[PDB]
Order: sequence, then structure tokens, then C-alpha cells
Amino acid sequence: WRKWNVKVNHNEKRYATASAIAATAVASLVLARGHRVEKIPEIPLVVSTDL
Amino acid sequence: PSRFTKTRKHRGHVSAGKGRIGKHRKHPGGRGMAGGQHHHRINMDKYHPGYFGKVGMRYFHKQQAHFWKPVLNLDKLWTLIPEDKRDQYLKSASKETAPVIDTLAAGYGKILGKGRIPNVPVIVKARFVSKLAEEKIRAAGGVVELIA
Amino acid sequence: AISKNLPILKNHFRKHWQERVKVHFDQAGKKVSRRNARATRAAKIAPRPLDLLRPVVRAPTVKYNRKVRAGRGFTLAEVKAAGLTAAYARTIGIAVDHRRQNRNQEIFDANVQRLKEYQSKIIVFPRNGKAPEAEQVLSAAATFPIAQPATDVEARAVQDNGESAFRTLRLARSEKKFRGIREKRAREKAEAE
Amino acid sequence: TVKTGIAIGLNKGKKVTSMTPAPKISYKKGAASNRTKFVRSLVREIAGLSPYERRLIDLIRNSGEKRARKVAKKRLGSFTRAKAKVEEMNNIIAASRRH
Amino acid sequence: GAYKYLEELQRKKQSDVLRFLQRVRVWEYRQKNVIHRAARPTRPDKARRLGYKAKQGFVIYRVRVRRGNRKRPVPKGATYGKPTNQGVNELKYQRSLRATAEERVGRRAANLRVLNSYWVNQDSTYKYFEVILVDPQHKAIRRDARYNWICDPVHKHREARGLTATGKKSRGINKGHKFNNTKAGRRKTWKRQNTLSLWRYRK
RNA sequence: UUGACCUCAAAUCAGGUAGGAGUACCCGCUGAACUUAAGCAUAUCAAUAAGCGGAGGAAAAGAAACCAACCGGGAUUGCCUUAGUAACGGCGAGUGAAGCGGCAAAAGCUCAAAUUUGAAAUCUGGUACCUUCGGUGCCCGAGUUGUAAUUUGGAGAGGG
RNA sequence: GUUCUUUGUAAAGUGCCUUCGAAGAGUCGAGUUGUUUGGGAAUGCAGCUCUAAGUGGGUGGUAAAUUCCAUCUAAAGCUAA
RNA sequence: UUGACAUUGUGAAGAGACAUAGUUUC
Ligand SMILES: [Mg+2]
Ligand SMILES: [Mg+2]
Ligand SMILES: [Mg+2]
Ligand SMILES: [Mg+2]
Ligand SMILES: [Mg+2]
Ligand SMILES: [Mg+2]
Ligand SMILES: [Mg+2]
Ligand SMILES: [Mg+2]
Ligand SMILES: [Mg+2]
Ligand SMILES: [Mg+2]
Ligand SMILES: [Mg+2]
Ligand SMILES: [Mg+2]
Ligand SMILES: [Mg+2]
Ligand SMILES: [Mg+2]
Ligand SMILES: [Mg+2]
Ligand SMILES: [Mg+2]
Ligand SMILES: [Mg+2]
Ligand SMILES: [Mg+2]
Ligand SMILES: [Mg+2]
Ligand SMILES: [Mg+2]
Ligand SMILES: [Mg+2]
Ligand SMILES: [Mg+2]
Ligand SMILES: [Mg+2]
Ligand SMILES: [Mg+2]
Ligand SMILES: [Mg+2]
Ligand SMILES: [Mg+2]
Ligand SMILES: [Mg+2]
Ligand SMILES: [Mg+2]
Ligand SMILES: [Mg+2]
Ligand SMILES: [Mg+2]
Ligand SMILES: [Mg+2]
Ligand SMILES: [Mg+2]
Ligand SMILES: [Mg+2]
Ligand SMILES: [Mg+2]
Ligand SMILES: [Mg+2]
Ligand SMILES: [Mg+2]
Ligand SMILES: [Mg+2]
Ligand SMILES: [Mg+2]
Ligand SMILES: [Mg+2]
Ligand SMILES: [Mg+2]
Ligand SMILES: [Mg+2]
Ligand SMILES: [Mg+2]
Ligand SMILES: [Mg+2]
Ligand SMILES: [Mg+2]
Ligand SMILES: [Mg+2]
Ligand SMILES: [Mg+2]
Ligand SMILES: [Mg+2]
Ligand SMILES: [Mg+2]
Ligand SMILES: [Mg+2]
Ligand SMILES: [Mg+2]
Repeated sequence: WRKWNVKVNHNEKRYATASAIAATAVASLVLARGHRVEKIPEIPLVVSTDL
Repeated sequence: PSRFTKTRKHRGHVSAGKGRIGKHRKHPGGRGMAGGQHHHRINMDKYHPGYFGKVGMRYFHKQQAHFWKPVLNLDKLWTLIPEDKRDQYLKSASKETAPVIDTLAAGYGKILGKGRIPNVPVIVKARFVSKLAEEKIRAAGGVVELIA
Repeated sequence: AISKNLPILKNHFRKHWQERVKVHFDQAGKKVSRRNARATRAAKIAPRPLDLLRPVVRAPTVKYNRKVRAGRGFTLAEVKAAGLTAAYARTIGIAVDHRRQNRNQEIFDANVQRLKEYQSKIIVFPRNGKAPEAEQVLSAAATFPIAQPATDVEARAVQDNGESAFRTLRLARSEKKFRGIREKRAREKAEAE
Repeated sequence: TVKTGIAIGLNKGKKVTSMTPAPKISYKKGAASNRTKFVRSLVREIAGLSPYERRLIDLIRNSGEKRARKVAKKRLGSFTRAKAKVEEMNNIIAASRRH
Repeated sequence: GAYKYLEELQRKKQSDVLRFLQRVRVWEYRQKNVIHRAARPTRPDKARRLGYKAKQGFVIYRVRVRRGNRKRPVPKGATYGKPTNQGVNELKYQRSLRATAEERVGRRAANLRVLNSYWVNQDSTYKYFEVILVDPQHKAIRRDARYNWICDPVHKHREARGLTATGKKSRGINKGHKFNNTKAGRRKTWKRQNTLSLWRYRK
């Protein structure tokens, strides 16, 4: 009966996921994270819906 | 989490920060609220005057609900009108057409009088009213309409 | 065991309580099964919905009567008015309640109307065999939502006959408060020889 | 009834257009009936009075309705049944050893 | 019909005709064995309203149980304990004599299921009962939709589980404010109010 | 003399059933003390452990002798809440539910008491056959001290 | 889904008129004892003594008498989730 | 152990009241 799960305020959960999304542009961030994106066109990388 | 806690810091110190003289033993004062009228009276009066003994009358089978009756002060009131609709009614303060506010429908029981609504006429439907709240309401050309 | 300026607590843990601790570890589990059960049933139940047609009903007590909420079933009266008998209405997916009573004509019309609409908007397949496949609406509830009735208009003229409301309440409270006594002064003054 | 339309006071409550429902038979569960009436009468005159029932009527002739009640209220449950039982006794008396 | 008269007659237990009867009969019973088969209902109208039927499958037993308090067993009165618990002699027993009656016959006829039971007579020493029973494997009962519920295994020894009418009585199974402790069935409802309910996302 | 009936027996009588086990969970009975109160007897631990009887895949409960006091609700069960509240309590230590509201699931019913009385219309069993979880014929038997049809309070029955 | 027997001079539903309308007892209830309950002039349970009625009866969380009102229909029974 | 109530019924004489007919109680 130890606590296994944690409650996060739903709003703040979104502040986080939002924040997270926003950093996936910001190429240095991406770069910093592992991820080999030197030799890619641009960031955000967007690609045909045909995918 | 364990790693941030002061017991981690006490490791290697003999007494876990509980003293060599006075130790940490099972229950020195007694357990729970023991001795409240004896060796723990000083803490009880001050911090908790009023604790022991009785006042007032018993009510067997008291069901709250019976007494449900949330209050709304004039103070707000106008908040029970959606904003768009609200400004429309503020300007054109009149008889003939004045907003109807079901405060029972807003889930209030009684209207109290905290302070100043504008001079717009309002039709106020409520179960109860404080003498003043209603006075102030009329003083802007509203009436209170008594419902249930 | 009393110290500092702390609030007095009441943590009832002096029985063998570690013996009756339920941790809903199966919260995810049940939801799924719960979901599967509905899906198995929805299928088994052919094109019928998962629920029955419930009635409108004003809530009990001083506190909730402002609201109107789904009831259990339709009362022999309502069912009758809406043009069918219960024995049948029970087979057409209408809930009937022999217990409930009619005393308010606003609600009775509401319910009868509710029944009318339901009837028109369902279709009852014949007993024969054919079973002309017709796709299930799962809810009857969603389909025929219950709503709060309109009690007034948005704006209207201010009529003030002048009588304080407040005072009417005080007076009203009063009248009841002495209602008895004055019937004793009516009984005691009647026995004036 | 009729409700006053306000939220305190004598006929406290919301005005609403009324209905008065068709009556439930289960509301006449008490009700006599020609059948039971007959049977009970007949059974009565078979088995007759019982010990405490005799004493009750002899009490009635010799000390009145008020002491009959007091005693009967001990015999039976209560003062209300005792009322009922003494009545029932008076009618045994009048109907029989009189008219 | 006759039944309505028997019914009304039985309610006059202190009637010269009924106490003649009661006295003769209570002597007859007391001579026989404490459990014994009954040829028929002595109260064909009572039996009948309690689910009895005069067809092969239905069985009546008459049984005798001692009256009075439960003397608490304990050698020499000795209770070995706090003194609220020192009582021995005014102690009552939570089940009724009717339960004990049903229980002892039901044990005596394990191949039967007990359906119900009614009081017939007492003196100072004994309360006399008649338990009505059903044979769940007699085909007259296995057919007949009205009584073959009794044939299921969930109804084995209903008398031993407080499931007959006397049972449900003392179990306190009724609706209402007066039966809060005991009605979903006391022990189960205690467990409920003494269970700690902890969620994943703690409330 | 013979034939019943009531009630009671017997059989290696024809066919069946019960026991023991398991017992996490379930329905009852019975029933502590350590402990807490800084001592202790009421209280508390606890309507708990130990002991006893009885079930199932769930058990139990269940179609209101309910809740309410409202514009009323409407079988049962459980979750969230009501609420550490109403209340109990050397009113000390401690204890402590329910009604409404949201939700999960939903589902309703059976007798007794009634003259079939122009027809016991009902049923176990044996038997022969058959399309064998059964049916039909026939025969013993049950049953009128009442087996079916009919009706269950929401009603419902008899006449027209 | 198909296919064979038509179960029937069988069964059931509904509207008006009239007369009816059977509804569980050593139980309900009461006193006392004891146990239990948050249940407080007594929450349930049991023992013993008393013991009903039929416009009756139970409940309506402060005892009692009086008058009303509300609300169900006990002392028998089955039932999935 | 002692009392009351229940198991507990049938006569007869004698006391006891409606207040010197016999239902009732020792
Ligand atoms: Mg911590
Ligand atoms: Mg850590
Ligand atoms: Mg560290
Ligand atoms: Mg250091
Ligand atoms: Mg340090
Ligand atoms: Mg260190
Ligand atoms: Mg140091
Ligand atoms: Mg320290
Ligand atoms: Mg040390
Ligand atoms: Mg020191
Ligand atoms: Mg206190
Ligand atoms: Mg404010
Ligand atoms: Mg706890
Ligand atoms: Mg402890
Ligand atoms: Mg688990
Ligand atoms: Mg559903
Ligand atoms: Mg078909
Ligand atoms: Mg036989
Ligand atoms: Mg002991
Ligand atoms: Mg005690
Ligand atoms: Mg409790
Ligand atoms: Mg937390
Ligand atoms: Mg054999
Ligand atoms: Mg066993
Ligand atoms: Mg115990
Ligand atoms: Mg311990
Ligand atoms: Mg101690
Ligand atoms: Mg200590
Ligand atoms: Mg000690
Ligand atoms: Mg206790
Ligand atoms: Mg145990
Ligand atoms: Mg098994
Ligand atoms: Mg099953
Ligand atoms: Mg299941
Ligand atoms: Mg069951
Ligand atoms: Mg019913
Ligand atoms: Mg109602
Ligand atoms: Mg309910
Ligand atoms: Mg406290
Ligand atoms: Mg407790
Ligand atoms: Mg709900
Ligand atoms: Mg069913
Ligand atoms: Mg009944
Ligand atoms: Mg006990
Ligand atoms: Mg008590
Ligand atoms: Mg009263
Ligand atoms: Mg039955
Ligand atoms: Mg059941
Ligand atoms: Mg003596
Ligand atoms: Mg004897």
C-alpha cells in the first residue's frame, strides 16, 4: 500500500508537454540530446503526408 | 525520497540525533491524548481552550441538507449573468426590460448584502433575502421575487 | 503524547487495520473488463441499445428539487397515457415503475411526451424471422437526453407592489410560529360559557 | 394543500399544477370484508370470551370504562388497543345481555 | 373454504375449546421422542400458508426444544477475564428456539431440505414445533417449477445458515434505518466500514 | 367371519439421498485476553483471534411494513461522497453510522387466503413400446385433512 | 438461416357498465432481563411473562395524553449483473 | 436460599366485593 503512482495537475502536465513540444524545434536542444541532426535541412522537420 | 533525508545524515552518529541522556523510548507521555487533564493540561488550555466538557443541545439524526442555503452577496450577483449578456444589461438600466436572475438556479439559497451594485434595475428571484440586500436592490429599481 | 500547537487529530487505526486494506491495483484491469463486458453484451443484445428509456423526475429534498434527474421507470399512469400497456412497454425497452406516483402535471406531460418521442424514433422488428438488419444505437440516454426546464425569460418588466419580501418571510415565519397558540385562544375563548 | 409559493411559512413550497393519483389497493389492506366479518363473528360465538376478556367485562359492569381501560392497557400492548378492546367489550355486553 | 376458519380459530389460544385441545396435545407430544415424524400437519392451514403442499415430496417433522436461557458452559461459573464478561446466568442466545428446532430435524433428515416451520405448543420445559420439509430429489419436486428452486445446491441446509424465516429474522435482515448494522448482513457490513480504500491516484 | 381406516413398526424390500475433504472469499453461532486509557474496574483492543455449524463460483441481499417531509424519491449490491460528521463516550481514552447527489450494473416476480363442483381437471412409481435429459398406453399408488387451472395488491375476481 | 408438423372449435391483450375485492398470530405489540448498536426515557437480537386488530397494522431517531398529517403493507417465497 | 409469575387442572366447607342473589379471589 506504498504510493506507486503520482498525481500531477492536469494543467501543469500540459505546460510540460507543451514546453516539451516547443523544444523539439530549437536545434541545439535536439542536438544536445544525442540525436544526429547536423546534416538535416531544417527543424521542425516536416515531411509529406504520404508517409 | 530516502536519499534526501536526515537519517542518511545521522549514520555514524551514535544516537540518531535523539540525545544520549533522554533517548528515544516507546511512549514517554503516554499514547495519544492521554493525560490531557493531568500532565498535558498546560498544552491543552492554550492551543486548545474549550476542549473538555459540553455546551449546547444534542440533535439526533441531524441531516444537513435540511439546512442547505448557500449565500451570495450583492457583492457578486451580477456575476450570475454571462459577460456578453452582462454588459448588454448594465447599459439600458430599466424597467420594461430588466434581467431576471434565478439565484436558486445558480444554486444559492439566500442573498446577503455585502456592497454596492450599480444603479441598473434587476429582477432578483431568491428563497431568502437579508433586509439590506433587498433594500439595496430596490434602491436601483430592482425587486426581489420570492421563489422555491 | 500531546505537544506543540498542532491540530487535534482522529486517525482511527487501533483495530487490526492492516488486515483490511484494499489497493485498487486492478483499476486499469476492471476498466478494461468493464469495457469488454459492454462490448460482449452490446453484440449479444442484437440491435437493441445497452439501456432502457428512463423518465424525467424532480429530485427529492429541499436541496436538489431545483434539479430534474433521470428516474427509474414510467408509472402505470404515464405508460397508459402514452398509449401502451406496461407488460408490452417492458418489451420495447421502456423502464416501468409500479411504485412511482403522479402528483405534478408538468412532469407527467414531460414523461408522456418523452414516451411519445421514443416510440416514434424506435422501430420494432416483427416476431416472424426476417430480422431486417438495422444498426444499433447504443444509448437511449444519449439519444433522448433529459434537460432542465425553462422557468422564466431573460428580461421582463419590474413590477414592485411594495411589500419587502424580507418582511413577508418574517411574517410568514411568524404566522407559523404562533399558529398553535391562537387556536388555543380560539378554543379557550369559544368556551366563554 | 396548495403551496404558498415561498420557502418558509405555513404551506411552504413550490406551486405546481396538481394531479392526485389513482389509488393503490394496497392502502386498503386493513379493510374488513363481508367474508372475514362473517367468519370472525362466527368463530367468536364458537369459542367465546377468554380469561382476560371476561374479567374485562365484569370490570366494566362493576368499576366502569376507565378502570377497564387501565387494566386492559396492561393486558394488551397499550392504551390504544385497550380503548379498542374495551369498546369491543361494551358491544358484547349491550348487544347481548341487553337488546 | 375451511382454511379461513382454522386461521381465525387459532388466534383464540386462550379459548375453552383451544386450551382443552392444547393441553391434550401437548401431553401427547411430550410422550413421543423429541424428534419424530408427523403424519400430517396439526395445522393444515398454517403449513399451507408457509409453502406446504399435500403431495409426495413434502414432509412434516415434530420436534421438542428446551426453554429458557443459555447457561454459559464454563466450569464452576469461572470466566477468567474482565468482569463485564463474568456473567453466566442471564445470557440469552441469539438464535430462537425455532432455529434450534429446524436445525435438529434438518440434521436428522439430511436428504431433505428444510423449507419452513411453525410453533404448535409449549409448556414450562419445552417449545414444540413442526418443521415442514421438501425432498429435492423426489421427481414430484424436481419437476414443478414453483418448488424446484429448492433443488439447487445453494439451498443446502438453509436452516444452518439463517436462511429460513426464523433465520432472516434474527440475522436482522430488514430494510430501513432500524437495520443499518445487520441487513446487508452484519459481519459483511462491518468489514465494509472497516476497510481502508486506497487508490492508485490517492484521493 | 370377512374388508376397510387411523396411527405405529419390519425387511440384505424397489430406487435414492446425507457423512468426509477444502475452507482465500461467503452465511450463522460462540467468544477472549495481551493492549490503550501513562494506575484501573465502565470503556478500548473487538461485535477481533481461538472453538462450532453450513454454502457457492461467488455467497448474501433484493422488488419496500423503504427513503423521505421535497416540485418528493422508488428492488438489491458496490465505488466516490456524505464524514472522522449526527451521535455514543469514567462526554476520559477513544468511538462513529445514515438519508439526499455522481457513478458501476440493471429485472423482474411467486404463493397463502376463492366452489372445477356439469364431472382431481394434478402427481411419484411399475410396466410395454418409442424418435429416451423425454413421450405415449395401461396398471398399482398419492391426493378431497385439497393435487391442477385461475388471482398476488402495481391489483384482481364475478356478472353485463 | 433454412425445413416439417399447426398446436385451436386452444390461449392472451385492450375499452365501458355493475357487484365485489378473501391479503400470513404465541405473531405484531408490550413489560422485564441480558447482549449489542452511532441509536441518546432504550439500534438490532434473544429468554421469560402479557398478548392484539381490521376505515387495521408498521414506521415517522426525546418519554406521555389528545388531535391530525405523511408513508409503506410485516409475521410466507424465487431471482441474473 | 426465599418470593412472584408460568407449567396448573377438578370438587367441597370457610373467608373475601358490585354493596345479604353468585361470575371472581385466597
Ligand atoms: Mg517522508
Ligand atoms: Mg532516494
Ligand atoms: Mg546524500
Ligand atoms: Mg556534522
Ligand atoms: Mg549531522
Ligand atoms: Mg556520518
Ligand atoms: Mg554530534
Ligand atoms: Mg533530533
Ligand atoms: Mg544511546
Ligand atoms: Mg533525565
Ligand atoms: Mg471531547
Ligand atoms: Mg463575497
Ligand atoms: Mg480506518
Ligand atoms: Mg492499541
Ligand atoms: Mg486484491
Ligand atoms: Mg447501462
Ligand atoms: Mg427468426
Ligand atoms: Mg405420505
Ligand atoms: Mg476469558
Ligand atoms: Mg457486559
Ligand atoms: Mg454500527
Ligand atoms: Mg496525498
Ligand atoms: Mg434395497
Ligand atoms: Mg462438512
Ligand atoms: Mg466478543
Ligand atoms: Mg497487540
Ligand atoms: Mg493500561
Ligand atoms: Mg503504560
Ligand atoms: Mg497494569
Ligand atoms: Mg462491546
Ligand atoms: Mg475465527
Ligand atoms: Mg464446488
Ligand atoms: Mg448460479
Ligand atoms: Mg460475478
Ligand atoms: Mg442467491
Ligand atoms: Mg410488493
Ligand atoms: Mg411517495
Ligand atoms: Mg434504492
Ligand atoms: Mg475525542
Ligand atoms: Mg465499536
Ligand atoms: Mg443514482
Ligand atoms: Mg425473473
Ligand atoms: Mg402479507
Ligand atoms: Mg454474544
Ligand atoms: Mg437494548
Ligand atoms: Mg405517541
Ligand atoms: Mg414457494
Ligand atoms: Mg434469497
Ligand atoms: Mg409457594
Ligand atoms: Mg412440564
